[PDB]
Amino acid sequence: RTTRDDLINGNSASCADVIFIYARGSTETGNLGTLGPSIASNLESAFGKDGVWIQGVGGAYRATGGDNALPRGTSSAAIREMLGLFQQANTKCPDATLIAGGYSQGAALAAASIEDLDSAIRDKIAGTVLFGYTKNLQNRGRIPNYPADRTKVFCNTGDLVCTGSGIVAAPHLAYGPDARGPAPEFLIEKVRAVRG
Repeated sequence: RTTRDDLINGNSASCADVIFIYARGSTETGNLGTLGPSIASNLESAFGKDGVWIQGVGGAYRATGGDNALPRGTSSAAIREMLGLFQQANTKCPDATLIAGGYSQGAALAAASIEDLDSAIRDKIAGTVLFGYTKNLQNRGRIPNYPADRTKVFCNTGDLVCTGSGIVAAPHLAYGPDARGPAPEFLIEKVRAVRG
């Protein structure tokens, strides 16, 4: 299922304990793309269907490859969309622990949104996973204003976007195994570290 809108569709009276907001890569389908569904099913295994809400970033985020060249690695409209989802999560479910992730342009989008987010909401993001992080070199493997211990970057050797280039090479498309194992493992561990 490449489209998940659990947060938007979800009943505030029955909020999940964990809300995962994910941004897909450039040109990917639905609002989850290729890696999101794998992370989602593993999160559901750990917390149960009603325990976690999967929300892809859709709406104004068109994941247009051309936008990788913009100052922040994505458009302003896209950042506004993801910021709005974090804000919707915060108001719709005040007590939920948040977790985030992004692939490619979605990773830049995730870093940009997190950097601009109000500190009170940003503190709620227990962990963030970034695959093929387009701003890896520029940001020194960090998300501005967000702790290193809550960040996990998956950058393959030979994935040029991780070393400052905009070229798409084979290793950029080899994150499947990470999304199936270490990425959700990291997210689960970080959520459990704060929620017990």
